[PDB]
Amino acid sequence: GSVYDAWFSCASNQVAQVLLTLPYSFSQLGMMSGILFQLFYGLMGSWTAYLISVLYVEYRTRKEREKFDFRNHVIQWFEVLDGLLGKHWRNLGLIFNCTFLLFGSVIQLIACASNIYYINDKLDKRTWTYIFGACCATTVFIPSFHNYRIWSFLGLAMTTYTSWYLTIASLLHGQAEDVKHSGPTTMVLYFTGATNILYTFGGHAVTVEIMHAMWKPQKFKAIYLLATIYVLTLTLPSASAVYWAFGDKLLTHSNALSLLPKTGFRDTAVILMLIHQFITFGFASTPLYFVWEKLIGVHEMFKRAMARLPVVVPIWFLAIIFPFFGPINSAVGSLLVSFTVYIIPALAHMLTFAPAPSRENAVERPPRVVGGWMGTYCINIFVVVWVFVVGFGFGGWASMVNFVRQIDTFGLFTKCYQCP
Ligand SMILES: O=C(O)COc1ccc2ccccc2c1
Repeated sequence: GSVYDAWFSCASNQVAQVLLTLPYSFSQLGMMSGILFQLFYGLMGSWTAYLISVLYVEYRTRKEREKFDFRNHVIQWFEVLDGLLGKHWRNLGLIFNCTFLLFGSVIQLIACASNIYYINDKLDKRTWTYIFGACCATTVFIPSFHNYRIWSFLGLAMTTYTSWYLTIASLLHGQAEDVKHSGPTTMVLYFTGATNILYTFGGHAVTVEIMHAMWKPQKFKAIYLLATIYVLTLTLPSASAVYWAFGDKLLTHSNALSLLPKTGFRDTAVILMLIHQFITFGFASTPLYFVWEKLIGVHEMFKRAMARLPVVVPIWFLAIIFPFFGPINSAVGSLLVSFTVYIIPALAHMLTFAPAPSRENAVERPPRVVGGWMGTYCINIFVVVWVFVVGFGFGGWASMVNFVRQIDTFGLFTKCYQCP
């Protein structure tokens, strides 16, 4: 409803599990490179979210001027792109967005399986993956997740507690005499960490879904920027402290909770993170469930809910076969996020306002602080070029080499991804 709910949603849906793999990224990038990449990608993700908001507002105004009703349904990103640029862009956006959301849900299932292992190690991470895959498949019966605001302003508290626990525990533990702090050793690890940060920031393809619930979506531009600033405040200290403490040992420990000594605070952090990803999975899979039902023609509950199972099976199977907690994030970030969250929105923004009449009669001009249309187009071109050459090319090469390396050394359907 109000702007506060939107801010909470943006701050809680921005980081779910990357808060635990961020120190692993730092162990590959180094302190300076990691900090610079997080800040640069935070700014770039805020910019892309602003572009997505501009496109959503433009589409909504273009439809209201024609007295379109929408029959009270969320205007999904593919619908906006269809109505604003054509059917080919509809297909492109739909495919990329749905694939990224499916892989993100897989990522949350893997994160839950990995996290629970550190409260109860009596069962291998694969058994935990089975159990939590069943628990997540239970979410099919839930129609939607937009209606809930508790799940936002509680998940933000859980993320804040986890980040501050990481920071304080790392600072108190202190680095041992045998610690080592090696910066960039090989470009593969460096670009894997950079791609993990890229995955961390950007919006996670849920911008329009966090925006439809707002009374006045025009303020989302600033709301998401402030939420990103708060998320940076959360992530920078935790990652920096965890790296400063356990430098060069995080390379083989993707999860940051595998290193810290077990205690009541660590158990609380694990429980809160599990409860946070159990809601992030739902908030990321509801969009997939809606599109699945729309394609199969079932969308208009037990009979309808049972029709959502074919969406769970790909998610449940993918988590089991590839439990690679850390490198999966880099792989998805380079292959899917680079297009889903950065390149595709920028290209859509450039094409939508390319025609002169469309640019002149737009709902709102870009801010003069960013140089108006000229500066907006320059920034969009830079974002596209950067996220392509580094996010996709170098990032894709490094992330896929690392993923194949994990497959080589641990195999498929591995019991432990890492239990040193
Ligand atoms: O691991 C991370 O930082 C989080 O990733 C994601 C990815 C897609 C999402 C889609 C919807 C809601 C939350 C989402 C979180």
